Amino acid sequence: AQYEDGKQYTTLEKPVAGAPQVLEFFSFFCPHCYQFEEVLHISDNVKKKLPEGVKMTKYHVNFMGGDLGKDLTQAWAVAMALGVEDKVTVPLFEGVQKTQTIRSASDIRDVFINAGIKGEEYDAAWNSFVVKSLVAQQEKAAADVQLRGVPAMFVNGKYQLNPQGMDTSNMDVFVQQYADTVKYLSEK
Repeated sequence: AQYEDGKQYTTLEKPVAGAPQVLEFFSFFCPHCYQFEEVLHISDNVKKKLPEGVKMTKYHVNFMGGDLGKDLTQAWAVAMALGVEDKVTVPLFEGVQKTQTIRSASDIRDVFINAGIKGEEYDAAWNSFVVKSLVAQQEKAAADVQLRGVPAMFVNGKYQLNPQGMDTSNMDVFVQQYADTVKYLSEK
């Protein structure tokens, strides 16, 4: 057909019950992820084509960047708990990959301070249990699909996007094909 298993997407041999409907994984250390977020705006363009009643979940992963990678997953939990993803996503990517001024938990914190999140509010979130379980949720989801590489996107715990099987000559076109695949898979 037009959409074929093993081409634009793959099927999980081991489907995950109760999974979020659209689940994206990333790392602020991941160069392709920087592209996906900063240059291609994949997350954004997917959302604009999702049917109504379908919400998008995006999680950070641990297996890149060692110690600071883990710090970044907790900080993403904090970003989620406070609902400030859209203010820290860009400075976190650029701080890790562009300017390389993020080398420690303190430098991660600065980004939030600069973004206007109050220090005492960041620190309370950071140390909170709600954030601890939010870290556990991110790790569980990654574990459940046996995630060993990012960026990655899964739909209804049953399908995994396969971007390798798409023309990259034009970026806009790749992006829409990606978004359209997510939409088709969402209706499946």
